Amino acid sequence: HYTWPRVNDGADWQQVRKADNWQDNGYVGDVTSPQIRCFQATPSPAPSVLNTTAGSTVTYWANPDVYHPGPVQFYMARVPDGEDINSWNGDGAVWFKVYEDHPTFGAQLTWPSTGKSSFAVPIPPCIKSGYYLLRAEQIGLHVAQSVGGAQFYISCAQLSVTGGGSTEPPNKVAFPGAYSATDPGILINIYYPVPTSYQNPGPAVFSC
Ligand SMILES: *[C@@H]1O[C@H](CO)[C@@H](O)[C@H](O)[C@H]1NC(C)=O
Ligand SMILES: [Zn+2]
Repeated sequence: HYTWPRVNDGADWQQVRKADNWQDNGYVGDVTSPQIRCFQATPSPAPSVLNTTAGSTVTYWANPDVYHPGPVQFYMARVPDGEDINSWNGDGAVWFKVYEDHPTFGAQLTWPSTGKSSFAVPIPPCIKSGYYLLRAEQIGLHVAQSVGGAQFYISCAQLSVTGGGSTEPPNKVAFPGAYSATDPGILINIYYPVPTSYQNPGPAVFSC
């Protein structure tokens, strides 16, 4: 139970759209629901935007700290030049993955997110300049052996990216749409038998 309330030096929900779990630190359990995107049953803009440049790093904060076993992943979606980031919600297949972590294999799985509050998110240096939505995600798999058991902790930040390139991320996906309740990385028993491989749900990470 944790939220993803801030980016860089900003305050709670300042550049981050207020997630529906800002009070209860709850999670999203239905990969077909509207909340799977930005944890908002009804889209609502964040009061501010975070300025950053392509090639730099954005720090996404979890509160208190990620403690359920599972992967952390980040996605981005570009706002069209003719739209306003305060009212563009990222409908359709416009999201591309920019980061994902992998567990370490042994008698039991260890995750590189466990106990961390600060996460370094790399903004591809080649993507086109413009406003973007940055989706933070952590999937808790401690009771994911049954359909609908995985627990999604999400939020979306509003960014202004300058100095980019002209490379367009291929195979973009939608939320909902990118995940299936039976994906091997979502419906899984991480305890027995201990997995020796792990397939992160969603598309491949985009790299320049
Ligand atoms: C962020 O960039 C915008 C331009 O889109 C600018 O208006 C704003 O002042 C910048 N924020 C600051 C002061 O860092
Ligand atoms: Zn929890």
